[PDB]
Amino acid sequence: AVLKIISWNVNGLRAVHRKGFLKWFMEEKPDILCLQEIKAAPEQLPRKLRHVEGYRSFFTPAERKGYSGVAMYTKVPPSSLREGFGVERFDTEGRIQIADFDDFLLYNIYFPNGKMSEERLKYKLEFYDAFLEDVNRERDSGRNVIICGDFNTAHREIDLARPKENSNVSGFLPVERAWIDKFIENGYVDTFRMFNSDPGQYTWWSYRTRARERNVGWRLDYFFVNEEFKGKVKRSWILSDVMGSDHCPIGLEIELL
Amino acid sequence: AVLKIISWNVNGLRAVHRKGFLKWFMEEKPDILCLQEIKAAPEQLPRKLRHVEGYRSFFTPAERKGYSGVAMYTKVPPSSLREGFGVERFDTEGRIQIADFDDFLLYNIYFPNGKMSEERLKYKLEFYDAFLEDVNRERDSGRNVIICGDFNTAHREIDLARPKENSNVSGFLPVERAWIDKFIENGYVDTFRMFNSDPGQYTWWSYRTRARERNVGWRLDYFFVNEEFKGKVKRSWILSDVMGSDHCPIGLEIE
DNA sequence: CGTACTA
DNA sequence: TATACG
Ligand SMILES: [Mg+2]
Ligand SMILES: [Mg+2]
Repeated sequence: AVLKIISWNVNGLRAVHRKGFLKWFMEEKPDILCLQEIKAAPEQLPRKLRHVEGYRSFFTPAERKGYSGVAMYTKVPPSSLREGFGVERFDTEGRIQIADFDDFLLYNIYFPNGKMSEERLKYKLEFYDAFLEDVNRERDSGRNVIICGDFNTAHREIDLARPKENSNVSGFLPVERAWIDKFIENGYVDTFRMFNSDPGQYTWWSYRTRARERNVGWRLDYFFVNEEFKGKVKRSWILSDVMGSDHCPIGLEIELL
Repeated sequence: AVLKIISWNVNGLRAVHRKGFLKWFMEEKPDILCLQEIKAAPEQLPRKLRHVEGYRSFFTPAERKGYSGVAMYTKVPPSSLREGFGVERFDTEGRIQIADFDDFLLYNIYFPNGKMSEERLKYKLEFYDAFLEDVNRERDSGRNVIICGDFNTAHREIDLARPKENSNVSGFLPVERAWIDKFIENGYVDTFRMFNSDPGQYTWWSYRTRARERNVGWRLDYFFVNEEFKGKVKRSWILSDVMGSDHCPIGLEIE
């Protein structure tokens, strides 16, 4: 078994759908598709999206309508699916999908964006904390984990185009980058950096300035594995030619069974 | 005393502010201003709006941020300010302001818009019902009432430009007009219709089609009084030259 | 069409 | 620059 996972902040599932999302979905082989920021409730979605031939679909919308929300399409059915950490305020924004595939638990997370206010930045860092405890608790019991999605933070100065300009901007705060440091220090690997040391490798670009054309950008989307499972990751790349969102999709291949 | 009350769906207080709301407010000099669809929380408003020289301000925002909300500016201070009917689902949308001025209670209400879904249309009609019980309970027990704001419904075919086309559109449903009938039947007067019998008199126009230029429009904003208090209403007109919103302001003068 | 929220 | 509800 050589399995394939794609992660992508679509910035509106209905939006990408109108830009031919389904056609690209067939174009690819993905054994599991993780989507962040779908901005919809299942009922609001066209039937052709709700049900894709060969896939079982799961949707976790935010309580607040048309905001946040994550989704998962899968070819192999999961054992179970958890939708929160067990903390009321964190579970209701539709940012969490934890899917048991026996071999590994798959974390599909849309991490909070801090840019908006200092009030919301607090939420982000406490989300991070809630996240670590959760992933650790499961890794502690011996389970392998794959963590994907939009972390809303570039880690190192190489992970974005304008590091010096943005050191005061949320998404590159010292307190934010310090957490990813801590996160990796807890026994988790940035799967992308295992195979690629080059700068200029980004996953998000600003719409406001037509940034993507320059390739001025940020790496905000990551695949992480616990180091114990590190041996089984064959590929970790950035599908940076796929359009339709301010993010591009990212891919992981695992060698299994 | 001759007392002047203006009611207006501003369609975003911040928005009209940027179109010079305060300058009109200054020039018109009303004794009480009632505003609907403020679309803001007090914290989000510029300080120059939050407080105005000579006026005491009250804000009732919806729980849901940047949606609905009503506001009141007043030169006379009230004995009380109730913000709901006592029904959880109706009180959490910032649609209700009831202000005691001794002589009369002032109702500043932003009635729900039904156009969006049948699910929300249910809410509207149940809002109406909650509203009647409330206004009746107060008047039955000897208080005079002034009810102003956006009712989101034209009453009669004269109250809008395209009645036949819109008989299926929410805002002119029979279920809705039947309620205003019931409402008036309960001893309340459409103060505007006391002084003006003419058609073409409207308060809302659609943005989508540049309708206001034609004067294709609907009368959705009303001043109502209980008939016992009817004698004290001197004027009830439509300030239809004041721009900045899809609604225009309406005015009442009392004694 | 236009106001607002959030990214 | 790019979902909601009037
Ligand atoms: Mg986004
Ligand atoms: Mg409006």
